[PDB]
Amino acid sequence: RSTSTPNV
Amino acid sequence: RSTSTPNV
Amino acid sequence: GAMGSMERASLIQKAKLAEQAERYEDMAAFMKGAVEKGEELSCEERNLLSVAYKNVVGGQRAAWRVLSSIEQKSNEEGSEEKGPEVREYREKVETELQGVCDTVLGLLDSHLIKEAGDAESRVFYLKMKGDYYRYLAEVATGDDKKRIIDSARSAYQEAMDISKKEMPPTNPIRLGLALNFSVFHYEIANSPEEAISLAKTTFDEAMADLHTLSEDSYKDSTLIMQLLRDNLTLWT
Amino acid sequence: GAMGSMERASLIQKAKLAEQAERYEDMAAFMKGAVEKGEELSCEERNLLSVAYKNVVGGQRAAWRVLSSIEQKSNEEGSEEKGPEVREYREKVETELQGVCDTVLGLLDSHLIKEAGDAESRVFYLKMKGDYYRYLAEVATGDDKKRIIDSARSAYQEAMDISKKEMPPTNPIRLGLALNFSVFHYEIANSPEEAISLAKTTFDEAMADLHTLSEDSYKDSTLIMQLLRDNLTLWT
Ligand SMILES: *SCCNC(=O)C1CCN(C(=O)C(C)(C)Oc2ccc(Cl)cc2)CC1
Ligand SMILES: *SCCNC(=O)C1CCN(C(=O)C(C)(C)Oc2ccc(Cl)cc2)CC1
Ligand SMILES: [Cl-]
Ligand SMILES: [Cl-]
Ligand SMILES: [Mg+2]
Ligand SMILES: [Mg+2]
Ligand SMILES: [Mg+2]
Ligand SMILES: [Mg+2]
Ligand SMILES: [Mg+2]
Ligand SMILES: [Mg+2]
Repeated sequence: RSTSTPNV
Repeated sequence: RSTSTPNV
Repeated sequence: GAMGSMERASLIQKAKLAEQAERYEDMAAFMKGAVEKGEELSCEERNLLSVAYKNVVGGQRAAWRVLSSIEQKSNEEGSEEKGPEVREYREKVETELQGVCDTVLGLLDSHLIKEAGDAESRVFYLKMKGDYYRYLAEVATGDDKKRIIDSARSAYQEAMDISKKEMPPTNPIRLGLALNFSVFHYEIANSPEEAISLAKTTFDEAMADLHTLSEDSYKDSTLIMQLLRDNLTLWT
Repeated sequence: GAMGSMERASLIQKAKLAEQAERYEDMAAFMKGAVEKGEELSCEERNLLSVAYKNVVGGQRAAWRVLSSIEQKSNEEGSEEKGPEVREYREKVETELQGVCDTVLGLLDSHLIKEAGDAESRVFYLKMKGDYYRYLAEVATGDDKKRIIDSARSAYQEAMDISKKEMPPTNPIRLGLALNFSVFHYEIANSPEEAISLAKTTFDEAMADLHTLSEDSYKDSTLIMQLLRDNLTLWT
């Protein structure tokens, strides 16, 4: 699965 | 901290 | 509702405590309460709202994926009929996930987006709107899926247009938006070539603007650029 | 309540799905529903009940520890008054933790323990009773703490007496009971020498009975023995 923006 | 019984 | 009696500042303080305690459902409830006070959110407060709901929905997404895979295997050729329980429980988790997404979208519509005039705030919220429609799309089927996909696309596109006019190509919100929109194209919209093109153009335009950044800004921008590169490697 | 309309077998099936999905609050609710059907639990079902509540209370304990440490630091000499929020939120988490412990103890009292006649079942439940009183003791203060500590001690002691009469020294339930009672002595009852003695005697009596075990039984017994040894190393 593609990686999306991580949390802080 | 002391170790207690772990879950399965 | 339940947070109406608590001071805004106390809600924010408790959100930060909940984050330290890894109590993300509490964190989300505190931040919902803070949003419902009706004042605009600061950068730090927007981050707290995002962290809280991302962790809640992230656990739900992970659980839904596990259950959907079990369900798909239950429905194969030469699998034993195990009854309605897997579907029921997958539906239960799905409905909770949809409820969280609907809650976030409701906060954005009432009235975070409309009161956000600065590019940094408006883009942040439009990105979030695209993200939560994307999470709804992950569990949607059929024609319902079509309208939800269009809603995600429309939010991301508005955010893209603003970000290109008003932010430098290294701005981390702009970069994370482009990263997430590229994920939308690849994973949701069945547009892998659009995903690849967006990721490449975003990466290259950021690379060219890194020379303008301080060390701390450079660290944030390059971290997201690495995620663009990671996806490009996965996709090509 | 909410699980009264669902078949026992469906509750058990969904508990197993919830475990795979790491949805431990759901798992606990399903297993509570199964217990409330009124039938005794099998070994596998006892394990599901334990896994569910151990993970729920474990997250609460971890959160409570984080918040208690922040609170203690807030209350030191030359610390800034930050208001009532840390205490309030620590109290909120504490109250939820106490509620989970009270729920488990209620299931054990109504009527799991009284209907458990075999040693393996009765010891399992008495150990659990000691454990959940121990978790209450971790957050208790004063004279309330004294009575809760006594309740934990009494449950563990009854379980010890049965286990010594009715189970071999390598039985994993007997071993885990002794491990947990040793933790009680060290961490709760301020009896480190009792803790050390119990852990040593338990380890040595198990070591002497390992020759009777199959490979699979040997793996389980030696795993708990290693935890006894780990604690002995920490304590000496
Ligand atoms: S000013 C708005 C609030 N701040 C942020 O969202 C930033 C928080 C920390 N951070 C990141 O963790 C990384 C580098 C992964 O980038 C992003 C995170 C979240 C978003 Cl929405 C966009 C980028 C920097 C952003
Ligand atoms: S027959 C009662 C149900 N089964 C168990 O409790 C066993 C489950 C798996 N397991 C373990 O994970 C280890 C080896 C850690 O030991 C124990 C776990 C839990 C307890 Cl209550 C006691 C030992 C074996 C026990
Ligand atoms: Cl269900
Ligand atoms: Cl609170
Ligand atoms: Mg006020
Ligand atoms: Mg068959
Ligand atoms: Mg559905
Ligand atoms: Mg029935
Ligand atoms: Mg000062
Ligand atoms: Mg209290």
